[PDB]
Amino acid sequence: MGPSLDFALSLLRRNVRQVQTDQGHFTMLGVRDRLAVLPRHSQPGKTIWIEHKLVNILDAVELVDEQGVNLELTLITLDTNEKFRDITKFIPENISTASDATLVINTEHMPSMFVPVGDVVQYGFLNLSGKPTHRTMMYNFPTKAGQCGGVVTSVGKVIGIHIGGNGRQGFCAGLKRSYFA
Ligand SMILES: */C(=C/C(=O)OCC)[C@H](C[C@@H]1CCNC1=O)NC(=O)[C@H](Cc1ccccc1)NC(=O)CC(C)C
Repeated sequence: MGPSLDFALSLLRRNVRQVQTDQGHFTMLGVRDRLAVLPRHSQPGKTIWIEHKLVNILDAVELVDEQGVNLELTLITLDTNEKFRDITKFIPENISTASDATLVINTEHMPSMFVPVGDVVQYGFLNLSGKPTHRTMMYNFPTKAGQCGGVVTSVGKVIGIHIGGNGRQGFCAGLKRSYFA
């Protein structure tokens, strides 16, 4: 097996989970220790369903920038014995572009799904169903409902979390390492 396929499969196995909030089905990225990230609009409560069991959420942090604008990410600390394989070193220090990215989705409805979204470019501002949102990137792929939380990936790097689309193109919140420090 090749190194690209090995990386995404290993991510799927060790770090990318099927979850459900009151808002419905999402892919969750497990970053390190008890720390995971979801799209903000998933609105995780005091518990979240994670693959086959209800998990207590110990804390939730909605990320905003300096201007107070939505970044569309929520950091959650889970009450579990597992520590996620630590993938922070695959997350760039700054929000970074990629060629030929792959979007890795893992939901009950869309399990272990690989979507070849193409190149990922800087986008910046996005209007997200009324909510202004900063620090996003774009791929010209017609992403759909159900794929939020999907992990944008390329050459052993974890660069974004899928957050929306307009029927023609798709948008991720960009990842930087310092959100997980
Ligand atoms: C991901 C969440 C989802 O499935 O829930 C809606 C039922 C979704 C992916 C989108 C849908 C169409 N194509 C996609 O890639 N994201 C959203 O639906 C965004 C929902 C949202 C609403 C209010 C606040 C935050 C997020 N909205 C969009 O993708 C629409 C445009 C970016 C404006």
